[PDB]
Amino acid sequence: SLKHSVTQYLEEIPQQVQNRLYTSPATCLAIYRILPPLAKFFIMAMVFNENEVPLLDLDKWVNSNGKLQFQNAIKSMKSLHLLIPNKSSGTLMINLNPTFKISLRNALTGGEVQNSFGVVVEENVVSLDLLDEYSANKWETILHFMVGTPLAKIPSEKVLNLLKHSKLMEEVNSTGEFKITNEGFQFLLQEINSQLWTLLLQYLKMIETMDLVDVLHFIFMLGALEVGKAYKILSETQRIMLQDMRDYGLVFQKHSIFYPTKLALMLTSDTIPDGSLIVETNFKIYSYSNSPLQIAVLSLFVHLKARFVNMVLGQITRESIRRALTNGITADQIIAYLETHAHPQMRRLAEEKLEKKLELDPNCKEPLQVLPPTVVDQIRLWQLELDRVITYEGSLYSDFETSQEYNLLSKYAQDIGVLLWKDDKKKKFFISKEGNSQVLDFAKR
Amino acid sequence: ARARKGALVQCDPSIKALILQIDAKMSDIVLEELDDTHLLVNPSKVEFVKHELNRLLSKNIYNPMD
Amino acid sequence: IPADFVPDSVSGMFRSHDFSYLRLRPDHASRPLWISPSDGRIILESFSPLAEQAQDFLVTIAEPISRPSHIHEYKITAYSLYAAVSVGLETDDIISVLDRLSKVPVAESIINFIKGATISYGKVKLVIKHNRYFVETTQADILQMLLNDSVIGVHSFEIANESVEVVKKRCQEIDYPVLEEYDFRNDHRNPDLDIDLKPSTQIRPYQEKSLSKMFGNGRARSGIIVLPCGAGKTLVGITAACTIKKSVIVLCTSSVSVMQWRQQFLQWCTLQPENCAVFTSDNKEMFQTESGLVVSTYSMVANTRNRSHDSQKVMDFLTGREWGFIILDEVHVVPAAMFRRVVSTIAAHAKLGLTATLVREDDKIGDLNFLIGPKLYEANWMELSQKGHIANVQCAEVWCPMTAEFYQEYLRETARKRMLLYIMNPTKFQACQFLIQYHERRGDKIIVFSDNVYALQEYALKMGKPFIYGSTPQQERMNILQNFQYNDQINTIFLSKVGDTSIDLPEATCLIQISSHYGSRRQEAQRLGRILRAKRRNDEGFNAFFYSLVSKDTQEMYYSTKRQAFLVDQGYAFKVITHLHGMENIPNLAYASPRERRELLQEVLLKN
Ligand SMILES: [Mg+2]
Repeated sequence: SLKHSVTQYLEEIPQQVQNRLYTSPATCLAIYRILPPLAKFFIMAMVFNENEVPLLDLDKWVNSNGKLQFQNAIKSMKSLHLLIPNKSSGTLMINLNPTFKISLRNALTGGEVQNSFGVVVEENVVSLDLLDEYSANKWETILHFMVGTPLAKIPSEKVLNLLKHSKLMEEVNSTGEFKITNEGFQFLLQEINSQLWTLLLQYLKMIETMDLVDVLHFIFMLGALEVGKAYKILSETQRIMLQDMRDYGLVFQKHSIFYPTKLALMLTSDTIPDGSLIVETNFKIYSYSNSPLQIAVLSLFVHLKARFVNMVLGQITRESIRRALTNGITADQIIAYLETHAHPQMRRLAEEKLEKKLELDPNCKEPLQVLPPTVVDQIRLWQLELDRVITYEGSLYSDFETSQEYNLLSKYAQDIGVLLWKDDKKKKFFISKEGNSQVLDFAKR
Repeated sequence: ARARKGALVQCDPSIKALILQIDAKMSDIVLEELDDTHLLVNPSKVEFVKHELNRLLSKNIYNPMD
Repeated sequence: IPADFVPDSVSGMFRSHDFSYLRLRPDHASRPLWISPSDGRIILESFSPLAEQAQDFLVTIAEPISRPSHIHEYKITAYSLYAAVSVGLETDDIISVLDRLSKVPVAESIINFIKGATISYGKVKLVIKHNRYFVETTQADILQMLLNDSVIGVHSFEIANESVEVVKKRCQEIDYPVLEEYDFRNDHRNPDLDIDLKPSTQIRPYQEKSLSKMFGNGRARSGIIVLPCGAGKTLVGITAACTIKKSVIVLCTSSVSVMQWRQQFLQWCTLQPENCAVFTSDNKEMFQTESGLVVSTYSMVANTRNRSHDSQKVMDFLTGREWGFIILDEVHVVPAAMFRRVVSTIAAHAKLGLTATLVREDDKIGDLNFLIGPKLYEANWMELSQKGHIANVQCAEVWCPMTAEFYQEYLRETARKRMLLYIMNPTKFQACQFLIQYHERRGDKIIVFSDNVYALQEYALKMGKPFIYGSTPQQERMNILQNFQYNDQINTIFLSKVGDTSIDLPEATCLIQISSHYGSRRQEAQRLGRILRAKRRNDEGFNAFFYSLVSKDTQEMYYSTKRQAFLVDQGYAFKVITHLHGMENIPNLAYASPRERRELLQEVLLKN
């Protein structure tokens, strides 16, 4: 939902701010990369003939096989204020956003780009040994800080405030420490560019003027930039957030020139194998992956034993499992990490037996677990034995007259989120204390 | 004519009997019982009996592995 | 640490454990070996070249911790080092081989552990000159070190022959170990028992290797061999006797099993019962041939407090005759009080202890260091299972939900009577009723084990089915087993703590348990050994079933998991059966009536 979250934030952004964002070719290129192939086809079809088209022509062109994705593309196209659907002359005249259109046209023709590609200095240096290594150093420091092992190079103060204010790595000052939330463990499980998107989403959510379109345009040309070159130090807010993301380790800046590392391209797009972990009924780990980061993240929920060059070993204990469960880590998160670290031999055998049993029957008189459950279900039954309860504390009523208070003040209460427990035939249903706003008036009336 | 505040927990017969054992080794804490999946407890001592439930399964298994 | 090795930020939990300071050789690819410098725990890769060749020496010098599918776990121990140097494998050759097969430079801690595992082999030797322990040495050089120790009392001297058992331990701490390697061919004084076998018998290669274990030199090395159930261990012992060819006797603390090994012995061997004899609680008559066999029982030596003079004359006769070799069957019960006295009484020039499981409730299994010696051979359960030499078994655990009334009575019950109270849940009756319906629909032979003889009778009588416990008349017992085996119409049996052993039933294929002792890992494994010799083990589609009805919400969870972990160590995990299909599809559920549950609780209350 990453591009979906981006599109959602853009639709939250009001129409004229969006149109201000559609002014420049680099931003329009980034949004062009965001949109699905159908909407991309629509805008490239429209960009070279300036004719408002009725919707019925689009309906004639579209084969109904991709009609659902067509509707998704045009619904995003309309809600992003990028389409102008008006039923002029009775039929829905369709129009692409004109600022977006001309900026895409200039980007494609190589016309007026206003250095939205980048205000270049073009005094390039080596990036493998300076930029990549500085990026790796700073990002290693923040990754081990997000692991929880002590490390000297702490993050910056504004991103420390980001971790404090945000629900991501809650810096619990009563305990005095940063703490992994369940949202923090989801953040850990996220892809690298997903993590980048999470960081910028929280930072833009909390930052206020620091102009909003300055953030948007600057970030979009930051994604549009290339590697290993010097560039001119742009707006003032863009420059101060440029120095901020320099402190993030994103750019190697020599205090007007700056050298964007591999992370700009990582933000632009992504990139017995590495990370293929042999599961065991013995609950012993033969990982096909070794890093200090790997040991750092695996120590949170595994008793480990020793590190070799690719195979760091140890043992899963139920104490480690309960440690993870008490860390706020979801059992779903743990098992999701387990499919991210599955191994080819067991995968091949599971596929062969999957085809073998689907040749017999789909039911098989057993619960469904495609990966070998002897490592998994033993944890998963203990993971089923993790929570296994539910507690209501607060207001509670009982012994109703009839079912008059369950199909309209409990079904519509289900549509608004005010009750906690729904039991129609017991004549008792539990509500939250804060969610007593609109439960107890139609009960009175 | 009865609608009184209490902490209602969806429960099990076994942990219900454990709550009665809590009452046994220190009485008059838990208030009333509806069925095996509904008991009513002192809302002040909900966390007291939560940590006692924690030590209850600690006594149940205790999983040494040393 | 032979490195600088700035530690990882999370290497603190690698508490003397981050062994990456020692380098990786470029030969890490072909070689499989990683070495623990402190613990000595040894890593073996199953999908590596020459791992099959090196695993023999891995067993020879190290103990195997675990051998799963991918990466085997071993551990160097002084016991296995002593075994390897007793076989004869010198330190520099061993070091050269292990470093030639080691991915990494070898830890000098482990190297000097091997160097300190150097003994005075061939230097102390006890000879039994016709029931007279003459403790020779190969040189007078040993005598000067030995005389420093003063517990005692080329050169031999007087020792209390019972005190030999303790001074073997004493010489184990003072590190001059005696060896027992019989020169039977050079002992012309004992009469040889030249008995052969038939060519129709086929020795499996692991049995051949086991025979090679004590015959590295041809002298009869005395020690320990433990093999899985139904592996023809009787036949291996018969082969060992047929190649030793001297006067020899067989011991085991039972009667039915002992007479059936007498039958099996005289069946496959070429030795006539003229040379054989039997001595137990019933019959006490011996053979008078110069060489031969007295197959017998611990019963006739463990009790001398109250015996007939017939027993006295026979034990006098067998004590007077000096034997060459002895067989100690099911040796897991001998180190107790009246039981290891058989070792003190019997003087044979070679020993061997045998059992199905070398586990018990305590570490009296370490007494075999100074009782019966080192371990010579072992087989692998997964190896024989996938080779079809033993069965391929599905293991299952069945959690019975503990009902409310039995649960509250369980909480108000006293500690040692709580066990029967959780066992008497009617949900167990309902579940086993549906399971016996489903598996007799499947047509399976179903076996139930209970520690309580009365509860076993309760379940059998509720099912209207026969009962087998510890103290029943023998003719009733043979009637029931005759009906079950010979009669096809009789197929389901309820066994107990005398039916888990002392009888030979390879016919068992589906096994259930409901009760056992607190920590009876060994007795649990003896129960499971009944279906281990399920001979239908080579055809596809075979999967033997093991079940265990455990009442939930109990410390029976802890007890059952602690007992069944030994089988997991053998490689037998137990699948989950908590919610099952067909619980309601059976029309009748035993004490499904809440009033019936109350009446059953009333009955167990009245007994309580
Ligand atoms: Mg068997």
